[PDB]
Amino acid sequence: VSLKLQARLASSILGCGRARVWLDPNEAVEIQNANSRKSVRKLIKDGFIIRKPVKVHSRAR
Amino acid sequence: THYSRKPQVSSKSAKAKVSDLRCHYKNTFETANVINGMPLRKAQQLYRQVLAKTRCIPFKRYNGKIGRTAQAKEWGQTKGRWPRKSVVAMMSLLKNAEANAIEKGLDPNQMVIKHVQVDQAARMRRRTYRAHGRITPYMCSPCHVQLFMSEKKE
Amino acid sequence: TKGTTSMGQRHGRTHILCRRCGRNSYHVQWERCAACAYPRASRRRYNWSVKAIKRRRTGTGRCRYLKVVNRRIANHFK
Amino acid sequence: GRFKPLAVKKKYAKKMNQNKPVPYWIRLRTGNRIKWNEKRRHWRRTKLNY
Amino acid sequence: SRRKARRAHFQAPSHVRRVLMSAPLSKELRAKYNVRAMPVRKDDEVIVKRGTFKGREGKVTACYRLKWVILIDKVNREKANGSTVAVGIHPSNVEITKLKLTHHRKSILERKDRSSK
RNA sequence: AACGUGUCGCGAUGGAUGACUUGGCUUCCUAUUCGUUGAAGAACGCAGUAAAGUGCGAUAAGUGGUAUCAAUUGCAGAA
RNA sequence: UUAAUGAGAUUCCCUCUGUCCCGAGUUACUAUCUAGCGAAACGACAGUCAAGGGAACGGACUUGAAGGGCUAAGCGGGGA
RNA sequence: CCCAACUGCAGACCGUACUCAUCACCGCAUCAGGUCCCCAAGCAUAGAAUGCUCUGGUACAUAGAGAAAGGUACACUCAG
RNA sequence: UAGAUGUGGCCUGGAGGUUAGGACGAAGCUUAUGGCGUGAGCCUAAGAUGGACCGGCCUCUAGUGCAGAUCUUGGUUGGCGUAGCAAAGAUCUAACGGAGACGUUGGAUACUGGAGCGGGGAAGGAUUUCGUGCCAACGGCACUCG
RNA sequence: AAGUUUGAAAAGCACUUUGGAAAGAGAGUGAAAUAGAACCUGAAGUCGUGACAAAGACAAUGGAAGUACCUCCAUUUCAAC
Ligand SMILES: [Mg+2]
Ligand SMILES: [Mg+2]
Ligand SMILES: [Mg+2]
Ligand SMILES: [Mg+2]
Ligand SMILES: [Mg+2]
Ligand SMILES: [Mg+2]
Ligand SMILES: [Mg+2]
Ligand SMILES: [Mg+2]
Ligand SMILES: [Mg+2]
Ligand SMILES: [Mg+2]
Ligand SMILES: [Mg+2]
Ligand SMILES: [Mg+2]
Ligand SMILES: [Mg+2]
Ligand SMILES: [Mg+2]
Ligand SMILES: [Mg+2]
Ligand SMILES: [Mg+2]
Ligand SMILES: [Mg+2]
Ligand SMILES: [Mg+2]
Repeated sequence: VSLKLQARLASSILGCGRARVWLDPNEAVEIQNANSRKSVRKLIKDGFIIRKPVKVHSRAR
Repeated sequence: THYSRKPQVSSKSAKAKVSDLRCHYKNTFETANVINGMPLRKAQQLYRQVLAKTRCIPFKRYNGKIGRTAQAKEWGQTKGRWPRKSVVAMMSLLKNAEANAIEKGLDPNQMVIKHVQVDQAARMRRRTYRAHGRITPYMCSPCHVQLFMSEKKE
Repeated sequence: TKGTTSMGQRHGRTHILCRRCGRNSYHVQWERCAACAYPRASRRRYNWSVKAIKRRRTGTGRCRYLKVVNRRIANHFK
Repeated sequence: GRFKPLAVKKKYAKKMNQNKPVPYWIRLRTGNRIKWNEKRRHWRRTKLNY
Repeated sequence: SRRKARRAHFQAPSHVRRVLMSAPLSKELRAKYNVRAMPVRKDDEVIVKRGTFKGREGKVTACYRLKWVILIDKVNREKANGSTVAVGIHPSNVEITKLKLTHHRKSILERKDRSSK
């Protein structure tokens, strides 16, 4: 039910860091069934765990 | 050994306890004595309104510089509080003694809270830390709560 | 100052483990055990602490060969 | 942190094993006097320094 | 002394704890062999002479020889969950009625009997 | 009234006391005094299940010899 | 005796101001009330006054005068 | 004779997790203290100043309801 | 008062004697249990106490009587649910989990601001790592978390 | 520091059900659970609730002397001195 593990290592698979991995909230039993960084790499390939775009720090000013 | 007072009729009575009730003896004291002649339904009705903070627990004997409030005039006082942890901890000890009234065959809508009794337990210890390196105690002071019930024949 | 602040400057080690005494009194810089004088052949032993002599006498440990040889010499052999 | 002699390593390993509870087949023994381990170290409370 | 006897008793090795656990032979098994009492052996039929289970005959199931008791096969006791357990009667409260043979028991039994005869 | 008293009964905490005492202490006595053939000490180990301790040392909770008889025992296992 | 230097000591002047005349308003954070948590220093007993006497500036004695009880926030007079 | 280049086999010991601090170390403690080194973005700007941001990290340091007095501030103004 | 002395005088532990109790309830312990001694104290009763030792008397013996030593040790208590938990980052929400302020995920607003609540090491610590549980007491609030 | 010295025996509370589980109430064991493992006895201190004189605070305590009412405490009379 807690997605700390699946979120810790998906940030270590996407190689981005937290507040960049988007764990899909509409399904957790999908994510919770991962419990491994290969079962998470499969999840990343699917919809469930995208990495959200980083940010837009403007520079046109 | 059990139970300071016997209900003077054992089948027309329920009984319930806690032993390490995990919160303050002093908050649990008046939380308990406030319902000590009330019907069981008028006692839960009290506690369930102490939690909504529409009636208070009149602190007697352990009031000692608690604030004044309007909700304590019915109790004939000026002081009183709304101890959440000690009230939710006797919502449970009462609904236990309900389950002891059904178990014997007694309408709980006839149960009167005869003889609540709160006292002090073994007073757990966890030091705290003063200025100048003085290691002072920080006692927890748990409590035992007893109460039995009875019926009132029509 | 000279209290909780100076306690922060506690980085080094004066003493490490004594290979002979098995306790933590082997002064590093000048390499000698502060409790058994290792590498001195004789262990340090001072009558002004008989209580510490008693913590360090025979029988306070395993006493392997003696619990055996004291049995052989008390049974007419050696 | 990363440098410990092997001998100093052999002595903390002998302490990581001594820090296990009394197994619950000991307290049903006939006449033991053991209920707790009463030599359990906690790494924060007390330090070994060896 | 008081202090050294209650220590040589409770601190007695296992082979000592078996002659300190001897039980008297029955009224008609002593003069059968002309001795006074024997150490209780596993599978030696007996009869309790004292206690809540007195006058209850049974076959010694074991000699639980550190509790200082022997276990009789018909002397059982019930736990709370139905499972039946075995109470331990101190051998001196028992009276042997049967023996178990051995070329080391009907040899020492007449070592004790050669004292009489 | 409530609180505060106060006496009584019953409880709680507390762990005194008594009873017990495989410990201490003291006194006396009968014999023989470790190690380079590696001691004392400490270190790490070893149990089917063992953290400490006791015992032991990779023959490890003991192997051998004799001498004793049927247990060990928390419960496995095992002539 | 001295230029420079000075968290050195000192005096004046200028500026500047709530330092003040003379204070006032606002703000967090607290105090206050609550839920949870929870100490301690200290503790003979205590604990209204005036006057008297007294180890000579009394909480208890003497003689008067007040004092129903229990209370929350303060304060700092006393409890040598 | 001697060496290289080409092959062939082998390359042993110990360390290696984690930490390095407003929770891991010292301070009696998950203590506003102390504690060495490396890596070091954008803009304003003389700029490792200070202000704010991207990366990374973090919003379990008790929380709530309010206008007392009094208090504390990396908080203010205040006529003459 | 200091002091001295006496007591067929009081009491505790133990010894030598004697007399004697005790599972039909000993020591102990409780007291609106009386009585009786001027008193120290003793004896009784009654315990919805206790469970196995022990009283009287004559001698002996001593680690023999406690309110007070900033006594010692243990325990409790008042103050007291009081001071406080006020330096350092403001959590807000959904739906989800859960036995339930808690956690997780999403979104939101932030804070650290590259001399950092960053990533790596030494010194030091040595399992604190990790996962899965767990939630008794420890994390000065709480916790489903640590 | 620390005798877990429960009991003779772990016979160490099966099981029912209230609780999310603890714990509770029941049962049940045993001579005692009012011996439930933080367990022989269980004191003082302090606390709790029940009762009361239900008294009555205007420091507590105490002294003497009464009285009120209440006390399975003693004694005596209970056709009599
Ligand atoms: Mg050196
Ligand atoms: Mg040398
Ligand atoms: Mg020497
Ligand atoms: Mg004692
Ligand atoms: Mg010699
Ligand atoms: Mg060797
Ligand atoms: Mg060992
Ligand atoms: Mg004092
Ligand atoms: Mg007032
Ligand atoms: Mg006041
Ligand atoms: Mg710090
Ligand atoms: Mg230290
Ligand atoms: Mg960011
Ligand atoms: Mg002005
Ligand atoms: Mg003595
Ligand atoms: Mg003395
Ligand atoms: Mg005393
Ligand atoms: Mg005193």
